[PDB]
Amino acid sequence: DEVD
Amino acid sequence: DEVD
Amino acid sequence: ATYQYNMNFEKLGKCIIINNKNFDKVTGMGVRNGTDKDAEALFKCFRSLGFDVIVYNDCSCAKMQDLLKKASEEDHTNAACFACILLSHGEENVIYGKDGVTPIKDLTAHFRGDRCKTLLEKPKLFFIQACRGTELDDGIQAKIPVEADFLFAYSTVPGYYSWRSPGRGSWFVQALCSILEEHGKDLEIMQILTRVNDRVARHFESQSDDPHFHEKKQIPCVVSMLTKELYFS
Amino acid sequence: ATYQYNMNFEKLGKCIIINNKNFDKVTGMGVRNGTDKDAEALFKCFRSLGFDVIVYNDCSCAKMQDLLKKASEEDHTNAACFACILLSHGEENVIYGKDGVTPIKDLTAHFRGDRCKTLLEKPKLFFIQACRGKIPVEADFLFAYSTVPGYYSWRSPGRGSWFVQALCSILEEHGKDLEIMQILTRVNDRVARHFESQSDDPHFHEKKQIPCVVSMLTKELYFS
Ligand SMILES: [Cl-]
Ligand SMILES: [Cl-]
Repeated sequence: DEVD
Repeated sequence: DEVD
Repeated sequence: ATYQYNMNFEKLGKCIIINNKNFDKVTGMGVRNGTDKDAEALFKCFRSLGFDVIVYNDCSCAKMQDLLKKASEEDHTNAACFACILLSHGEENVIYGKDGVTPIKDLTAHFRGDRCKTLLEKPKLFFIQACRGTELDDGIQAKIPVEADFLFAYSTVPGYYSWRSPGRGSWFVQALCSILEEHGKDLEIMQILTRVNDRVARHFESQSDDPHFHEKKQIPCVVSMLTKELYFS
Repeated sequence: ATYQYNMNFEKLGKCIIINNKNFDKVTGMGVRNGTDKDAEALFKCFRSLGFDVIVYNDCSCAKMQDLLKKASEEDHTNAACFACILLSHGEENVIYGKDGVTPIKDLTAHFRGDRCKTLLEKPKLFFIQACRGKIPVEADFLFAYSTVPGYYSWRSPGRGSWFVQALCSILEEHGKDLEIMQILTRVNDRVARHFESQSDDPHFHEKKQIPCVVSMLTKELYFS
């Protein structure tokens, strides 16, 4: 998962 | 009238 | 029932009202004439819903912190929810005690999911009558996240003044109680607060001999992290 | 009907989707893999409600402001409402265009009651996927943020953002039946319960998200  |  | 908060508890819950009317001279803040009417109205209208209401008047910053920390440390196992109403002077992000200002976030943090276990998965409701800035609205011709299950009902939008009539009380509290009395046992909390928004927006307009503050308007601001529908059934 | 927004208009309204994927090196921001999937999902789910959707890709800050300003200057007399969805990196109270940051408040201000008369008394809806680490002019706005202030908003490269995927799932299922707050409350629950981050890095591992709805609406909004 990645963050914005 | 008054403000807070 | 899967989409609603379970309300099958012995108590609806505690409702704490902090009613700050009189302020130390060093704060430069004036007496909040009308706020006792708000506190009286709220005591009645929240009790009607089923809340166990307690009022604290003219609290210092330390007292507000202590009240809410201690409240968060009570056993809420047999309560469906918790409510807190703050009545004071304010500026963005803060509320005045008798002797200074306190960040609102620091007051509410005591009820976070990781800090108040017996309110986990239960609604935590904060109603805030206070200014959030100095802008006027002139109007125009007509496991789970620790911050889950909070709702903040602000009397006004960020950056704006919030209004109070000295012989009547604040517009937001007047509207809030009138809608709760009329519909509080029937409607969902967002339905209630939406009607409060409309009532404040439509039924109130400021009166002042000071032109700058005459014929002004207000719209409240509901911030919801709720995960279910809330009925006071 | 006195408690619901009037939806008896020729059109439900315009829906602008800003889909920011690729960023200038100067910003130091990474490609937002998964966002094209979000944008395609949103196009379908908002179109299903009846919105006239248009998607704009990799917009500069100036382009984002211009799009919204131009939109606010169109004639919305025959529309019931307006929606805008922003997909990007974000921080503070700002959102990234391809070339830097711009305040969210500047984007929404074009639609204030005193600046967009043909949307007066009509709902103006903003959905924002990004990190955040007589009538009042501010009335009738609703902001649906993917996260509360100070926290991360999560995106799966293969599936899309948690918030967008939850939002579209709830809308396609209940969008024609439920009031917008009922919808967004279910979105809050879905994101809070059905997602948890996975990362080799512990600082990004096993994290949770709660979205945040800010309503200045004065009526109930049904898409029917
Ligand atoms: Cl008083
Ligand atoms: Cl992509």
